[PDB]
Amino acid sequence: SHMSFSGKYQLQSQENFEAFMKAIGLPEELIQKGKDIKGVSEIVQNGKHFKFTITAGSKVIQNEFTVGEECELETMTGEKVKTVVQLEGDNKLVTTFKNIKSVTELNGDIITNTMTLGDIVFKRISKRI
Ligand SMILES: Cc1sc(NC(=O)C2=C(C(=O)O)CCC2)c(-c2nc(C(F)(F)F)no2)c1C1CC1
Repeated sequence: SHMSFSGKYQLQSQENFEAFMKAIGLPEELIQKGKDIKGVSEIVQNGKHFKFTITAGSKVIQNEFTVGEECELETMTGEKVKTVVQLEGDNKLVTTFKNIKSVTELNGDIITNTMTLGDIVFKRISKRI
């Protein structure tokens, strides 16, 4: 699949922000401050190479990787983890770090980011701007 993920996406809605952030051990102060922030996240894709600028609550996280190659991803807790991002199907980026299964799916202008920890499904829905 050679689908382009490039764009700026405005967060529309999210489910289980607080349950997820609590499950990852984010300090309560940051959870309360960040829970209602609906920012813009950016993806810059060049072939297999990706640069993500994610607005997640009160944190901005920058991650860069090439699909299929070992990368070091920065987590919400500030911890850096070694992992690999893969292309799944026609429109998905999939990775697994610190017992989280992450799925980034693009459907036209709608991006769905799903982070599954135990049976908590943290889902973010963003729209291209
Ligand atoms: C708390 C979040 S949120 C999120 N990603 C998103 O929220 C996205 C969008 C949004 O703002 O809705 C649009 C595109 C991705 C990541 C993350 N995912 C990846 C990936 F590479 F796996 F996609 N790398 O970091 C993280 C963890 C700290 C890491």
